[PDB]
Formats: sequence, structure tokens, C-alpha cells
Amino acid sequence: KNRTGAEHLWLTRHLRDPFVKAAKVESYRCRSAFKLLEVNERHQILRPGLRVLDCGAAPGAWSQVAVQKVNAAGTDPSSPVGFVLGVDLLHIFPLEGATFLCPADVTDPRTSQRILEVLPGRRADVILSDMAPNATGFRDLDHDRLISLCLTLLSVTPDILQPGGTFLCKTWAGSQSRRLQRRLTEEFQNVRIIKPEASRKESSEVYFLATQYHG
Amino acid sequence: TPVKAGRLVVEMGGRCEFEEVQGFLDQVAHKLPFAAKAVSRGTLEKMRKDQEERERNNQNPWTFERIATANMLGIRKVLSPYDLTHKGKYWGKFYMPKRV
RNA sequence: GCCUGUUUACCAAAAACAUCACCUCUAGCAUCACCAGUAUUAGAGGCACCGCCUGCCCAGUGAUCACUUGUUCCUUAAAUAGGGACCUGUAUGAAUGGCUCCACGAGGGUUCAGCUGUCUCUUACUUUUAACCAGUGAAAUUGACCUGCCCGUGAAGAGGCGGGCAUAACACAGCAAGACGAGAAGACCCUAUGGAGCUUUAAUUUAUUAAUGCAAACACCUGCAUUAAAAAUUUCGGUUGGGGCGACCUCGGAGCAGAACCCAACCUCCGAGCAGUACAUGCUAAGACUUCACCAGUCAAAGCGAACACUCAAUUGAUCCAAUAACUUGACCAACGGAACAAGUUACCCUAGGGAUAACAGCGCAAUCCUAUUCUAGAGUCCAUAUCAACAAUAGGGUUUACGACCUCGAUGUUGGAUCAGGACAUCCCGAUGGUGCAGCCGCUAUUAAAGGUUCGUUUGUUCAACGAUUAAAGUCCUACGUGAUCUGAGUUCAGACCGGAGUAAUCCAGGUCGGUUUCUAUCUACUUUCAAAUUCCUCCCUGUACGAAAGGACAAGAGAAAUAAGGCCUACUUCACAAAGCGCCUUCCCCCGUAAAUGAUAUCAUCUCAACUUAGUAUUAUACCCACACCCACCCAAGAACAGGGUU
RNA sequence: ACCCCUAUACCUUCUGCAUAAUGAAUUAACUAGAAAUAACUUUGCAAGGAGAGCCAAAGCUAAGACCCCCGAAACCAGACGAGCUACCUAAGAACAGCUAAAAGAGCACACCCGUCUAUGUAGCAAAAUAGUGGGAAGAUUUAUAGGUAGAGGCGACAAACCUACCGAGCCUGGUGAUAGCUGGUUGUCCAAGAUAGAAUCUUAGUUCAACUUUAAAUUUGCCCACAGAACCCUCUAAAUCCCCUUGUAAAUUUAACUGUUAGUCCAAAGAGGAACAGCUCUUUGGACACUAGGAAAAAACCUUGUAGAGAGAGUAAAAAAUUUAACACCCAUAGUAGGCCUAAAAGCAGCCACCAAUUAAGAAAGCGUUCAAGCUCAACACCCACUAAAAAAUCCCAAACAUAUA
Ligand SMILES: [Mg+2]
Ligand SMILES: [Mg+2]
Ligand SMILES: [Mg+2]
Ligand SMILES: [Mg+2]
Ligand SMILES: [Mg+2]
Ligand SMILES: [Mg+2]
Ligand SMILES: [Mg+2]
Ligand SMILES: [Mg+2]
Ligand SMILES: [Mg+2]
Ligand SMILES: [Mg+2]
Ligand SMILES: [Mg+2]
Ligand SMILES: [Mg+2]
Ligand SMILES: [Mg+2]
Ligand SMILES: [Mg+2]
Ligand SMILES: [Mg+2]
Ligand SMILES: [Mg+2]
Ligand SMILES: [Mg+2]
Ligand SMILES: [Mg+2]
Ligand SMILES: [Mg+2]
Ligand SMILES: [Mg+2]
Ligand SMILES: [Mg+2]
Ligand SMILES: [Mg+2]
Ligand SMILES: [Mg+2]
Ligand SMILES: [Mg+2]
Ligand SMILES: [Mg+2]
Ligand SMILES: [Mg+2]
Ligand SMILES: [Mg+2]
Ligand SMILES: [Mg+2]
Ligand SMILES: [Mg+2]
Ligand SMILES: [Mg+2]
Ligand SMILES: [Mg+2]
Ligand SMILES: [Mg+2]
Ligand SMILES: [Mg+2]
Ligand SMILES: [Mg+2]
Ligand SMILES: [Mg+2]
Ligand SMILES: [Mg+2]
Ligand SMILES: [Mg+2]
Ligand SMILES: [Mg+2]
Ligand SMILES: [Mg+2]
Ligand SMILES: [Mg+2]
Ligand SMILES: [Mg+2]
Ligand SMILES: [Mg+2]
Ligand SMILES: [Mg+2]
Ligand SMILES: [Mg+2]
Ligand SMILES: [Mg+2]
Ligand SMILES: [Mg+2]
Ligand SMILES: [Mg+2]
Ligand SMILES: [Mg+2]
Ligand SMILES: [Mg+2]
Ligand SMILES: [Mg+2]
Ligand SMILES: [Mg+2]
Ligand SMILES: [Mg+2]
Ligand SMILES: [Mg+2]
Ligand SMILES: [Mg+2]
Repeated sequence: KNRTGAEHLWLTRHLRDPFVKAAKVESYRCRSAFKLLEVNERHQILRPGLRVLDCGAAPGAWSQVAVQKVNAAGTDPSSPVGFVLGVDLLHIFPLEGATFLCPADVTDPRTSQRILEVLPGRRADVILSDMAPNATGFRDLDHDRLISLCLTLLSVTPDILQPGGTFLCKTWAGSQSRRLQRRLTEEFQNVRIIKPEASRKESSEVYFLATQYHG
Repeated sequence: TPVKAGRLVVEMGGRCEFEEVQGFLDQVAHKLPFAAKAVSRGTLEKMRKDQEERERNNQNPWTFERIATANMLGIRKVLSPYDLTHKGKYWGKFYMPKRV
């Protein structure tokens, strides 16, 4: 055993968490799926027939939500069939109605080319980003790293994202966040900062949602 | 499946001696839940004869059977009715071969 | 949550309430409220500024108008289906829902930069308190106490019981491990034919009010009846973790007392709540049986009268009361010994109790798990035993178990952290060995070893989980979460509030989120400088050696640097200044025992020997410190709470 | 005096247990069983008794002799309360300074409030202090007088406030409310005295039975021996019922009452979905709630019961045992690599036969080689001897001892 204070605090929080209980009930792989659900309840980012790119897809709960919403699985005959693509360096468990390209990193041009090839029409309607660098124990360093990753995603965005497209990305709060927001404001008409109730109150995590892409 | 003391669990025959089969049979006997041993016709008969001989040979004036049947110290108070038949050889599932 | 504002006086200031604006409902009116008012008004409510979207059950097609249809009548036995009239003076729909947004907030969360003893890691000084002297002088508490420790016993748990051990007696000052430490106030579960508040589609009412009708009276009043509103009185059976969905409560049969009777709770199964044939299924009467009481229930000789007291395991219901001329009849009173008729909810709760309370409540071994051994199948290139290991067995330590072969989720002084740790070894590191599928460095495995040590941070996802950076290693456990009269998160867990779900509601959730009061002056036990023996890492030498084909790369012995720990100190530095401190400086000493070998018998070889024996082997370590005693005026002190101690040549 | 030996405070409660829990600082005083019918006992009179009524098939009259204490939350009636607080009415008062086109504006006094922390917790205080805070021309704060009253008021709903304790104030009365619940229940001595059940809005209680006590009447009671008490299911035991004799002395009936009961543990047999342990439960018996001795302390195991005094004696039960693993020396040619399948299996991948030479060796029992090659074993001589486990947490736990006559 030999649990520390922080270890025990996290563990109690995890056990008492309703979202993990809900995930195990609703056969969701991870709790963070619920965050996307909430976002989709507010802005209706996902519609049937839409093309979805998912980055840092593992363990694939985001892909699960995506395929359910965009009717990628084709459960609803009336609803148009959509496309969901998931990219993560770690191996992802197979899911019906979804394709996973692994191992790949979005930043790499070669991997980007592969994604485009697999994607119908060589473009993606919506991009979802949930990846985060391994927490180093320092808020500043982790913040900078995640901002850098989001900036690289934003740089590679134009090639993959259709005009008027939607982009959701997870960021830790800090100094550089403002700068990123400005850059989003430069490229997207609508920029929103969303903290879902599924996201831990103690956590500094937040979501930048960018809508109506131009240029 | 229940097994009582004195029960033959498995049998074996053929063109072989006891010593040949005894090895693996004893192996199996050890791996059984209850106390068990490999026996031939000869060995079983010898065992029974030795028990009979011990009963006849005993120098102890007092036997469990005698005392139990006659209720000699009011002993039936601490004995089971089954003890009359068991003659003190059997105690629960366990069996004592060393008791006359 | 628009805002300013209001709220639980005395644990909640809020997201709750109110609030402009908007919306719904009700009302055509005077001399005591509304109001000396009148529909742009007034009252009862909902929602919460503004701003932007969201609006038809108005009868259908065809070319305001014809025509079936809708509604009403009549003909028709009555209908079907025919004859006539009307729908053409107007209609709007939401106390509906979403959406941004300016300002604001002791609201909840996140964050930039600085900042600071919050922390690394604490120190110095002042005041209060303190301790001593003088005066005054409480409280909770108290069976009596001449009030020890270890192990055991007492389902846990002992100052007092057993076996050991210890022990001149008395203050004063600290301490909080024990005295299930003290005072209330709790929280949890259960109980009472104990309360109360609230709700209703619980039962019983309509005395009250309002309206209506019928009498009376010639509109009001009175009597009667009906309808509503408003209340009023009273209750909320029993079993089943607890809760939801269910099941059950009476009678008969089997497991089921092996053989007189009785007796197996709970459970596992079955069945019964009739029916058929008589119509003397008439009357009466010895003696008996009996569901362990009573009430009920059962059998029956003889006799009178007839003829030549039915089958079936249960197949059932007291009293009262009602109907009836009598004879009789009447409850799915099934909660089946039966109240004539009464439900929910309480986190606003109350009282009287019981139980946990708190470390037992389930203590001499069935089921299951882990560990070790045994078994020798099977992996391991061949090769059980370098390493791993199937079905099993044995030993030790955990967990579970009496019936809804239903989905749950439980528990809750429950568990984190701080402080200080005591202990075990089943060793994570450091020591010493044996084996290896051990060339060396790393390893794998076992034996021995508890002296010492065993880090700092942070959570994007992870069902007792990680991530980052380290380390010689970041051990597994017991100690009533070890430790709350040393401190502190969260949970049980609640008084306020909202969301999702449930419920007609009150309210609930075994769901989520915000806010939220436990005080203690120490009487006793125990203890308050045991001390004098330190570990580890890294670097260098060996040496780049041995080893190895290279790649790579030791062990002993020695040297140097550190870190920590224990014990001191102030020359400098730093906090500061006759001094106290760390961030500074100084010192730090013995081994461990598992095996590896000689000689050599039982057993003339061999054999390390629970043979006599011989070495590694170290054995009892040892040494260090302390050690003379005026006056006990006074003064001083590097000594000190008091006391004591040192100095006064 | 102490030292020695022996000795687990008292009361009360829980089905049973105390050592658990309850109550007690101590002293003095005060503080808790009230009555009938019917029975019994003792008198009077007696088919009558009684000082009208009433009873009477020996009764009647009289007397004696049996029935506690404290405690709720509540409910209702009649008063008293708005000098606190909630709201309102009448007529008043207060609000520095600075910024502001000027305000339920901002900063900020006084004033009002009470966010957060610390102190305090029998306190300065039955809600305070210090700092920090929110508001501070207004839906503001505040003085005076008046009003609304409990089946109610009042409320920017907090079940808020209504004189420190409001889910319904306070006081008095009804009221000695009621309490199947908790606690208590006061001289001495002796005697008899314990666990089948049924019903119940019932399992914290009560009524009947069972057991227990007393008094009275009368004859059997208990222990028991032959004989006797079922088939079916294919099995089933210890036993039980009935019972002369005998050994014993009790039993039944009558009259009158109370009180007790989910008892606990041990031995045995079982029951709870075909759960060997545990839990729950039934039966038989024992012990315990009654003494003592013993087993380490010890309710339930063993020994033992009928009471006192003794500085006598004989006894009963009554002290655990156990220590465990050696083993052969010597030697081995050959028909042939026995045939089939197999790259080949040649003694040992598999199948069939299992003969045969020396004096004596299995067409080979175990290893080992891709197959071979090899190391054993059985074989001949030689004559040798060969007879089964352990661990834990404060500190091991009587001291010890193999050798004088049960
Ligand atoms: Mg966190
Ligand atoms: Mg507000
Ligand atoms: Mg204001
Ligand atoms: Mg405000
Ligand atoms: Mg207030
Ligand atoms: Mg308050
Ligand atoms: Mg407050
Ligand atoms: Mg509101
Ligand atoms: Mg606020
Ligand atoms: Mg003091
Ligand atoms: Mg004094
Ligand atoms: Mg006092
Ligand atoms: Mg003890
Ligand atoms: Mg003792
Ligand atoms: Mg003291
Ligand atoms: Mg005590
Ligand atoms: Mg009642
Ligand atoms: Mg009542
Ligand atoms: Mg009877
Ligand atoms: Mg019965
Ligand atoms: Mg007859
Ligand atoms: Mg009933
Ligand atoms: Mg009944
Ligand atoms: Mg009955
Ligand atoms: Mg509440
Ligand atoms: Mg108790
Ligand atoms: Mg208790
Ligand atoms: Mg193998
Ligand atoms: Mg438990
Ligand atoms: Mg320690
Ligand atoms: Mg060890
Ligand atoms: Mg623990
Ligand atoms: Mg404590
Ligand atoms: Mg607060
Ligand atoms: Mg001196
Ligand atoms: Mg007391
Ligand atoms: Mg007044
Ligand atoms: Mg007033
Ligand atoms: Mg006025
Ligand atoms: Mg002013
Ligand atoms: Mg203002
Ligand atoms: Mg202001
Ligand atoms: Mg107000
Ligand atoms: Mg409310
Ligand atoms: Mg409330
Ligand atoms: Mg009051
Ligand atoms: Mg009373
Ligand atoms: Mg007696
Ligand atoms: Mg009843
Ligand atoms: Mg009851
Ligand atoms: Mg009761
Ligand atoms: Mg007889
Ligand atoms: Mg019992
Ligand atoms: Mg040989």
C-alpha cells in the first residue's frame, strides 16, 4: 500500500466520482467522454453525416460519443452516415463504425498525409483534441507544453479542416492561454471557453471551442 | 461422492505384482482428501489378521467395548449411541487402526 | 444569480427570498380595511431587468360562393334515409421554452504577476500568561482506594484475577499513553397499540361559512334537505438487511423424532377456501377422545321412530348486531380468537427506553483466497527440481455462509494527513552465504541478518490507479484510523438551498453540488538528558586489472569528498549583539554465525561431527563519564520555574 | 501495627452470566403496599343467625388477615404577554469629507450589519473581543407613543420572529394527567421453592395452562416383569409407552393465592435448497441462576451437596507425553546395427517375436546420443553386511530436577 496524502485524496475523489460510475454503467471507456456530451448538449457541435477527426483518441471514449452522435455506426437508417477518425500513439481498442490510425502524431506531416488519405474528401468537418503531456508536477511547465501542442494542432489545422469547421481542444489554464485564444480569434469567428461540470473543480483544465473557421 | 472408512476407492488387476503398482497407487492415496493406502489381497488380509491378533493378545483388562456396553462408570453419558457399535475405533470421520 | 436590497437574533448571508419588466386569474363597485379608490383600477398569484428568436384543433376541397358535413327538430312502429333551420355582427394563440449580453456580488471554481515565516526549517526579542512571594478565593468531578510493570484469563477489553517481576517514604514543575478520562449535546438502528408538525386520492363529520331548493312568513329571518369551501377529530397491524419490486399471516400433507403422544423456529415444496349422493343428512342417550389452556372440535353403546347417525386430507369464522311469525340466514371479519368505521410524510422533529456504543459479539474448521511444503504431470532447445508450475494433499493466516437459487449497496470514532512513533519479519536497501540456463557488469532464486535507513512533488485518462523528477532503497504488516483530554480534510450527516429522478402532495433518493459550533483549569497510573560504541552514497587508486573474441567490465585493500543521524559549540559568516541561534563550525570507536574446510570412528574406505574433535569464530565486548563536601546571612552567576548547583582571596 | 497465608466493593438491569452497564463524595433529617368478593383462623348463637332490610338444604353474626413511590413529551379551558422581536400607525431625528451630470452612483467618517480568522468556551459576554470585512441620501438607520395574541399574530418563507428554551408562547387550572417504559421500594430469623405450551394490533406486556406455595380430604404414587403397541416406503439406532412383584413414601383430590418462563453452557441425536466447521433451531440428559474442593485465573467441565463449634481423622476429583532419514563392493564378451515403419532408429520415436554361445548378461530396467558412440542395473566369480517441517507484532515466561524402595 504505502499511499501518500495526495494519492489517497485522488483515490477517494475517483471512487466518489459519479462520472466513473456512470461510465461503467453506460459502457463508456473513460469519464472524459461525458465532457464532450455536455459540450454537445450546449452547442450541438456534432451532427449526423459530419466528418470527425479525433486526436489523442485513446482509450476511445471520445470516438464512442462521436460515432453515436454523427451516426458513423449507422444505427439510425434515417440519419446520414458519418466518418470518425482517431489518432493516438498508444494502441486503441477496436470500435464498430470507427477507424483508428496508430501509431501516429498529428504534428508529423507524413501522419497528416495518411489521415487525409483515409478521410473522405481529404478534409475533416470537426477536430477534437483531448491529449495532454504527462504531468511533471509543475503547473507552468505542463501548461506551456499543452499550449505548444495546441499551437501545432492549430498550425496543421488549415490542411485538414473545412471552412466553417469546428475545433475543440483541451488546455490547462495559465498565461499563454490568452495568446492562444487571440490566435483562435484570428482564425475562427466564434471562440468559447467552456468548463464542463464533468471536469474536476480542483482541476485547471478547460476547453476552447472554435466555430466558423475562415482562412 | 461420499466415502467411508474401509471403502475401496479404485481397484486394479492383471499380470503384475503389488510392488509394481504400489508406487503410483501410494502417490494417488496421498493426494486423496482422507487417509488412504495401497493394499493387495494379501496386505489387507494381513492387516485384518493383525487387528484380530491384537484384540486377542491385549494385556489391558479394560477395553472400550466392555466398559461402554456395561455402562461401567456411567460412561454412556459422555458417549454416543454409535460408540457401542464403533467400539471406540471411529471418532467422527476419522478412523483409528491402532485401537482395539 | 440581472442589479441595490432581504434571510435562519445564538453554527448556513447563499445559487435561497424579494426585485424593476413581463404574464395569469378574479372583480362593474361607495360612507371602518381595499378606499374617501373605480378596469391605464384593485386584489390574488407566477416568473425574474433589458434585448433576440419561439404563436393556431378559426370546417374541407373545388370555382365571397355551392355542398355535405357538424349541430338541432319532425316523418318513419322506430329506423335506415328523407324533409326544414343554423354554423357569416368574430378569430389570434405561451401564469410556454431557448439564446447571448452591460453592470454588479464578503457567492462557487480556475488563473497572471508580485508578495510574504504558509513552507524548506525555524530563530531572536517584547507583552500577556507563567513560576515564586503576599492578600482574597471558585467550578465541573468524587463507591471506597494502602491507586505498579510484563505475559495470560475474562467472546474484546485488568492498577485490583493467575504466573512471573518490581518496590524506603514524601513534595514541586512538565506531559497527555491509560483510567472505554469529565460535562452536556449529539448522529445511527430498533421499540412503544408514546407524542407532535405537515400532506392527502386515510377514516369519520359538516357544528361554521357560502349557495341552492322545499316549508314558514308575507327581500330578510327561521326549520329541513342538498351541494361546495374551509376546517375539525383520529389512526397509520405483523413477518421478510435496511430500500424498491415482490411474497407471507388461517387450515391439511411430506421432509420431520427412525419405535406411545408431543416436539425442527426460520426455511424447501405441495395443496384447501369445494364438490357429489341422500332427504330418518330424524329424535334421544351410557361411556370416551381432544391439536398441549379456554373457546372450539371428534367417536359412540343402548333406547324411540324408520329401513330391510354418507364419499372425501383440509374444503373454514366467535360475540354483538341485522333480517325473520317461527325454522333459520348473514363477513375473501383471508391481519382467518375477528377493533363497527382511520393513509402517507418528518433531513423541523419531541419523549420514554433498549442496542450498538468502542477492540469482541460468528471462539477448537465446511466453502473460498493467499503463503510454505508434499506430489512429479507439464513448460524450460534435451533436462521435474537454474527458473516456473496443472489436478490435488498437508500446515498456517484471512474472508463468507441457512435460503425471494431477484438488480442493488451496504459498512460508518469509518478513514486520510500532521506530531511522535512502539513492535513483527514474511528483508525494499545496506552485511554474510549456497545454487544458477553464474565468462565479467547486471540479474534470477534460496539461507542467514531487524543494528541502521526507507525522498520531494502533481493528477489529462485509469475501481484501491497513475504521472514527473530522484534514490542505496523509496518494504509488507500489527499497534482500538497506533496516536483527535496533542491538531486537522473528507465520510457517516443531517437544521438553508439548487439540479436529475420519484411521488397527487407533504416529502424522498439507497444520486450530484454549494454553505454549515464540541468544550475540558490533569485527581490517579505511566513517563520527563539508557548513551559511550553511526550509517550510507559518490569519486579516485588497484585499472582500465582479472574476465571476455569483442562490446563491456569486477572483488578485496587503501585514499578523498559529501549527505544524514547522534552529541556539542560561537572564531568567523548569517539572524543578531555583555547573549541566544542556523543557514555556520567541530567530533563520532565492536562483532554477529549461514556456511566453507582438515583429522577421524559408528559403517577399519569415505564422511565438516545433534561422534569424540580442529580452524575461519570473537569470546563476557570493553573502555570512556560520574565519583572529595562549609555557612546553607547575603551578593553574584555562563546554574536555575521553585528548590537545588558554581563563585565570593 | 506492618511483614506471612486467604480473600475479583455494594445496588440495580439485561431471556442467563459478572468482572459489563446503571446509581451513590459524605453526614443528618425526610422519603415509598391503601380495599373487595370468595376462602382460612378464632369466638357467639344454631335450623336458624343478625339491634327492621339480608342470608340460610349448617348456616349466620363478629373479629383477625392480601393489593406501593418518583418521572415524560402531550391535550383542553381560562387568564397574562408586541418595553425583545416581526410588521404596521402617528408625529420626530440623524447622515463628516472626497469624486461625480448627479443615481436604491463610487471612495470613505459617524452610524447599521456581521464575511473570514484568531481569542474566549463556568467567558468581559446564556454569542463577546481584536483585526479584517458588507452598507453607509436610502427598499437607510434610529428615539417616543400606539396597534396586531396563540384554533392566533406577523413574515422581501428562514418553518423566521412573537420577553435568553416557538413544527406552534407563557402562567394557572383540569392534574397526584397517562406511561405494558426507566429508576427506587426501609427490622430479625427459619422453611418450601426454576424453564411444557396456547392465544393475543402479539413476542419490553397480559390471560389460560404447566411448574411453584399453603391448608384440607382420601388412597395409592414412584421404581417396575412376563405379556402387549403396522403396514407401506425397503429398510432404521439409542430408546419410549404399558406394567405385577419389589424397594420405597409419596400421590391424587379439595379450598385459596400470587410469582416464573426468546434461559445460558456442556454431552448426545438431529432440522434449516442432499453446507462434516460456524450460525439459527428442536429433542433427551447434566450443570449453572444454591455449597465447597479441583482443572492457572475459570457460571455451565470433574469431585461433592442439608448447613454449628473443634489447634482431630479417613478420603474424592486432582501434576501430559514426545526427539526422527549412512550404505553396497566387484564386473560386463557376443549371434546382430532381432526383424518392419523410418534420412537412420542400431537395447532405450513406435509394432511384433522375445530365442540364443560361452560357465555367466534382459533382443535391455534407468540415463545419454539426430542416429551412433557411451555411463549404470539385473548377470558370473569374490564373500561382504545392509539395515522426517515451520513463522507476527510491549517482554521468554514458575523455579527446577533423568538415579533411596506406591
Ligand atoms: Mg486535483
Ligand atoms: Mg443578487
Ligand atoms: Mg447598495
Ligand atoms: Mg448585496
Ligand atoms: Mg438577520
Ligand atoms: Mg445564524
Ligand atoms: Mg454567518
Ligand atoms: Mg429567485
Ligand atoms: Mg456575497
Ligand atoms: Mg499552571
Ligand atoms: Mg497565593
Ligand atoms: Mg462544588
Ligand atoms: Mg492485559
Ligand atoms: Mg495479577
Ligand atoms: Mg504532578
Ligand atoms: Mg478501575
Ligand atoms: Mg398512540
Ligand atoms: Mg393520545
Ligand atoms: Mg385438552
Ligand atoms: Mg404448535
Ligand atoms: Mg343405535
Ligand atoms: Mg390479528
Ligand atoms: Mg390471529
Ligand atoms: Mg388455532
Ligand atoms: Mg433540508
Ligand atoms: Mg449495551
Ligand atoms: Mg448503551
Ligand atoms: Mg517437456
Ligand atoms: Mg462487523
Ligand atoms: Mg520506529
Ligand atoms: Mg528471515
Ligand atoms: Mg490499522
Ligand atoms: Mg486520545
Ligand atoms: Mg462562508
Ligand atoms: Mg553553594
Ligand atoms: Mg455517579
Ligand atoms: Mg405596543
Ligand atoms: Mg413596540
Ligand atoms: Mg407614518
Ligand atoms: Mg455625505
Ligand atoms: Mg450608495
Ligand atoms: Mg459604498
Ligand atoms: Mg423584514
Ligand atoms: Mg424554504
Ligand atoms: Mg425547511
Ligand atoms: Mg421565550
Ligand atoms: Mg405514574
Ligand atoms: Mg431451603
Ligand atoms: Mg386482533
Ligand atoms: Mg406490541
Ligand atoms: Mg409491551
Ligand atoms: Mg404399577
Ligand atoms: Mg439461544
Ligand atoms: Mg551388477
